[PDB]
Amino acid sequence: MIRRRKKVRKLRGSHTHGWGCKKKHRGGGSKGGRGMAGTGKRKDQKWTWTIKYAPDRLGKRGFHRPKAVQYIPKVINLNDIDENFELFKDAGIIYEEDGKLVFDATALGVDKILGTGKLTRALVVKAYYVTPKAEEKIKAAGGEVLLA
Amino acid sequence: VKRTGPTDINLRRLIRTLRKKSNEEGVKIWKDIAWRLERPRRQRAEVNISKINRYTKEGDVVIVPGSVLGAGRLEHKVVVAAWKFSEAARRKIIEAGGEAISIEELMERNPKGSGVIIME
RNA sequence: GAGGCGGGUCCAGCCGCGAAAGCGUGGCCUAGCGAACCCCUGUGCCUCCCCGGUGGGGGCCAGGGAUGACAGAAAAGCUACC
RNA sequence: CCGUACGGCUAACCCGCGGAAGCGGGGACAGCGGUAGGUGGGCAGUUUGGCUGGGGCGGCACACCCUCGAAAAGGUAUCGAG
RNA sequence: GUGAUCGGGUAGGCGGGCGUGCCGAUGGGGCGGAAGCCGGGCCGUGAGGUCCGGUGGACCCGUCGGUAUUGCGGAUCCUGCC
RNA sequence: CGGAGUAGGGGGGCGGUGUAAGCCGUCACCCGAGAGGGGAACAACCCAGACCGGGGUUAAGGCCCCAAAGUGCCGGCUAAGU
RNA sequence: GGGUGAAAGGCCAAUCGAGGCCGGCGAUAGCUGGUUCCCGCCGAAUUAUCCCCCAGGAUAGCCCGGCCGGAGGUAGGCAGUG
RNA sequence: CCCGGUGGCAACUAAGCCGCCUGGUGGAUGGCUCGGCUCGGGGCGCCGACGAAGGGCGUGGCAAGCUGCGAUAAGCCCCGGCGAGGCGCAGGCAGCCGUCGAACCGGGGAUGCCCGAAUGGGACCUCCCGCGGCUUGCCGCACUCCCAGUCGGGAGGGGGAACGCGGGGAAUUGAAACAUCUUAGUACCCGCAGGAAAAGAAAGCAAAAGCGAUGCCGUUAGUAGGGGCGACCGAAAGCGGCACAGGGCAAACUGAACCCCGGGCCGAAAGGUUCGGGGGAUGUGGUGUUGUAGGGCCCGCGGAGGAGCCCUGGGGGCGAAGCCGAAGUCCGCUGGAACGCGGCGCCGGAGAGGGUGAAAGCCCCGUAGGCGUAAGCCCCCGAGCUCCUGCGGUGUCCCUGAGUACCGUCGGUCGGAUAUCCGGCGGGAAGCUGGGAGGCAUCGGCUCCCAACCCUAAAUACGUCCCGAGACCGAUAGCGAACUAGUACCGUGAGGGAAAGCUGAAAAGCACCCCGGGAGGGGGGUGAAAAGAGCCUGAAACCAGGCGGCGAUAGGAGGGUGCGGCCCGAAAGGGUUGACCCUCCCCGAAGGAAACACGGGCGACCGUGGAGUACGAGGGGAGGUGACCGGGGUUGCACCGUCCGUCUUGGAUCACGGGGCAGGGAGUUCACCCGAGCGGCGAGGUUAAGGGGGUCAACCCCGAAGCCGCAGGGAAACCGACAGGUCCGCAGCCCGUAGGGCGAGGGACGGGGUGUGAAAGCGCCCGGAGUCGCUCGGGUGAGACCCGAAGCCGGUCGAUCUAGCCCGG
Repeated sequence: MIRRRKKVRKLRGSHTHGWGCKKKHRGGGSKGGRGMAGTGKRKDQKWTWTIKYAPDRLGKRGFHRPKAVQYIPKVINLNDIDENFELFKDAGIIYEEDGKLVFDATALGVDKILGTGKLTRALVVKAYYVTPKAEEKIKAAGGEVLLA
Repeated sequence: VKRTGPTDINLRRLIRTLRKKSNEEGVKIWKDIAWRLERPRRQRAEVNISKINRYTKEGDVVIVPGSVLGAGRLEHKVVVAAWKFSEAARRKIIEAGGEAISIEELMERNPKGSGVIIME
């Protein structure tokens, strides 16, 4: 696409290559120390930068639990049930029973139903947990919950 | 950095055509759309089906100076002109009774662009 | 442009003086002190690798312990061989 | 039960003289291994600040409050004055 | 078309052009004399381009698109010659 | 949103200090980063802010010769080359 | 970091207040020197706070380029309220 | 034609200055390349007491260096191939070998001095000195060890670029100082192996589900975690793939039923059988090898160990040096020579590359593609021959690895944190009614396993060698080395280390004459051309001569502007299809006269009219003339002008760098982050490693493991939202003639989720746009645009100088 040329090409004949006086483009003193030197904790040449742009880089806060104990559960919203109605039907998830149409947890395995969106249909929802607004919207659209 | 325009010559030709049509027919809309198509690519217009549904009614004609994407529903029939359509957006507009056409087709069918809604 | 420090205007709670309206978040106003990390105390909760107990450990909130070179290294000299 | 201090013994260990067997002397000490404290420029690595009518000694007006300097809004420096 | 209300410039930011070696394509030149070298003309603000004559004896250029050990007066610069 | 350079300033005017030269601040016209015309030459004093080729009029200042243009006009002073 | 020294820090292959060769090694420096073609458009700064800071750096102020947005703004003056 | 005296000239002078030409000096530029660099491929991958690598000395008819060889010495013998010349780099004089099959190529033998592990014993000089025994000619005689045994049979030592295993272990540096940390288990040192090595068959990983030896690739991840919690450091399981493989001891029970060496026999042999010896009851052989289990013993019913090995036989296949392999030298011109130009044909499963007197499908090698093959190797049919043997279960019967597991303490190491591994010291078990692990200790449950003994392919790493290829270099480049290069040369020594390519198609490499002591000069010759070995082209600086201009009364960094003199010309610039010059007519911007008539003023001067006339940059026309102009070199006159780069407030400075010329010479690459210019898909986007196909590094297809996003808040437990309710209003649209309405994007309200809190409030978030690429700008780390330290640390060399001491003079 747009293949522009590098600017060293235009700076042939500049004598300093954009860096100013002939004394300013040197080693680590010209950066104030290597890396995150001078950010505080012992020296303060870049402490003004630290207090404007990077607080909470120095210090500690909190604790982490082990992954062996961390559980991350899967969730789904009603907007998504409503907009994948047809795929969930073509594959197992949404199916019929004696009277009514029923949704089953077992797509990927979902512990919660969260209540963003709305519902245009009657549905018999199976879910280990369901949020109050979600239950109420299911009702207000003409369906029921049967926790498992 | 110099702001080149688009590299698709078909878009460049469309932009020239729009400007000329506005000078000829005596209107402002085609010019407006041209300067919106000549906007930088990282800032171009993107619109989902839900926005069109929210802001249109039965029998409306919409021009989008960019791409139309598919997320949400359309509960009536509309005529949408756009530079690009996604597969699902096209499918959903054809369902619901509407038509998904191009800006040249629209300028043929309505030279003045009377009644048209700009959506960006 | 600013961490920490200082001051101002209020909302609620529980209280004081006052007959009441009102005033009171120290000293008629402007000086009297201090980061990270670590520790001690108070307080009630969260947590420690398959599960459950006990001792012990970690975390959140508040107060305190110091850096006067006072936005904070733990620190004595000679060179006339240089 | 275990200890401490002392006294003695010889068979471990050490010293000497000897081709070696032994002999004589010391002796459960010393020496060897492991750990704990002290002393320790004998040997190493480092530090030993800044402002400053050059530097040094001097002095910390090296963090703060009030008046003047300060030019009738604001702002304004000197090893400037009190 | 407008410019009485545009026309200096260090550090520095931005835009367009000239030149060099190799690749994919395309158009071409060369023992009826290529590259290179010496001397002269014309165009171009210019970086530069091209023609004439001479010397030379075997390869070279234009345009589109890519790529790079890609442009020197100076470093008490390096190598060689004077 | 992104890319910088700049942390040694000076002339001139104002203020404090100092015998003074100077030191420390302040204004923000100039030099720095500014050609050309003048002051004998002059960073910042006067006129004046610069694409190229031509024709004219003025500015600062100047008109005995060096040197373009007055041995210019009227009234008065100086005798010290002042 | 050893020798040797009638002691001078003298001598150890033109090398000694810690030899010479190769290696770590293209060690590191806030200090010194250098940094290669053309034309156009814009165009600064040396001052405040912090740093073992004062020949260095960071956050702001002063330049450039691009985008958003959609009607007021303001370097001068007059009259007024303070 | 006489003289004498003048003012401008003339014109010729020397050194010197500028420029052009011809030569000298020098070796740039260009073109070329039997040499380098990089990537792929897996071809090949250890040598040595049967005396290596490395070194020294010799060796050719004339032979100095390199190369080759070893007193048989640029080579000796044999078997196959090829098919006539050959005698190394290396273009000579003399000769020899070869058709009785050479040179060359493949395979195999012989000879093979001295030193060197160096080994009969010694080395201040890669040379010396001995023992035996057999007959000068011959074999044997080192140290350490095993088997032995007074005889003998065996092993080891040294070498190897990179890759491999095990130990010992710094400082520079960064942290803008520095001590924990970092640099770093790095550099360097010691030991030990191979063509690969190491690892390897759960006393494991996990967690309500399960997996199933090791090693490698991609992710997991800059995550868990460590850390003056600073700078910085830093995994694994799991998931997706490549490749696959499992076997044996100790013991319980048995108790010589066993192994090795030599000789006598049989055999192709696998291996049998005999005498004589060495081992072994301190146990050779048989058995047997695992989780609440396996094995042994004990009862018993069953008795397919038969898989391997030897090759008289046998077929196939791989596998050579090596073979075959199409089609114009057709006719004219140019030229020294066609591979050129023009014309006329042909082959093609071959138009890749190269060579040949210029640019060649058809002249030659080759190429596409067909061929054959001895040894050597694989496959199987047959050939002769071997050592123990299953299944089902009962049992108060036996067994299953000790200074080990485990505790405490010290040192090191690790991401391993009260929870990594290693070692030392002090303690120290159970042992099948048993033992271990599950991230502080301990108690109880549940889950998974059986240590303290041994072997093991494939997938992987490397390239001192070979093969192929290339947006790599093209002789100051590229490896240091395109070549008699790790060579010449320097240093006591460790050690340091260059320069140097090109005649021509063919030597046809100058016969002959004059001069010169000679090197040589001059005439003549070869050749298309001197291109003459001081050899392709042959630049600049510098030097000599010739030509032109200036040149001894003269003042500025060597130049700029304007006006002149002397000289020269190509025609690429122009011009008789009209150069230059002379005169007249028309229009004419801004600007703008004088003479002259009157008047004002003491005056220098002014006003009025002349007159906006005459002029005036320039824009057009008409006639006279008949040949230069533009340019270039040098120089005169007048006016102007204190060099270049650099820091610096300030440079002509008595501030720094600056004799001349040519070639070389400085913002690169990777990883992560922030932005942009474009492009693809889009509530989804994108493949990595790898795999399959093909015309085989290009191309096409598969492969979502993972990553970002789609829902956040919170230290954590945990909880878990507007796909539009109201208004203002830019573009734009509608009605109209200003005004009036609708209004995406944008803005403001309102409402929701969560943390805090008694709550109210406040923070963060909520009405669908991200993700993958290419290029550019920037930040951070790495040598990080380029050059420059004093010094710090490691291992080695040196007392022929000099200081000290001993022995002999």
